[PDB]
Amino acid sequence: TVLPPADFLHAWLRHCRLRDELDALAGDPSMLSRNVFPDMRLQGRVDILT
Amino acid sequence: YKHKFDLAAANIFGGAVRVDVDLDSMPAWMSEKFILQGSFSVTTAPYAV
Repeated sequence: TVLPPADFLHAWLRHCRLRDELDALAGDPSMLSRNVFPDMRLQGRVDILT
Repeated sequence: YKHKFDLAAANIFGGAVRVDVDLDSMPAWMSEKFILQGSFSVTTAPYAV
């Protein structure tokens, strides 16, 4: 909404390399926050004895 | 009525006190320290049969 059509092509070319550069500087490690599960429970043998 | 008070007091509570209150007369479970043993471990469920 600002630049003339000639400048917007140069802005778009640098923008398209920008999007793929944020692709590179994100990574895809995963598989550590997806394989954890809600597995918590309590157990024990507690009693009052004489 | 003082004469009746003397003989009635000597008739009801005349001898020694009847309530013995002594540990051997009490039940045998009155000499322990209430042992507490165990755990409330909170672990995960196993992931293999």
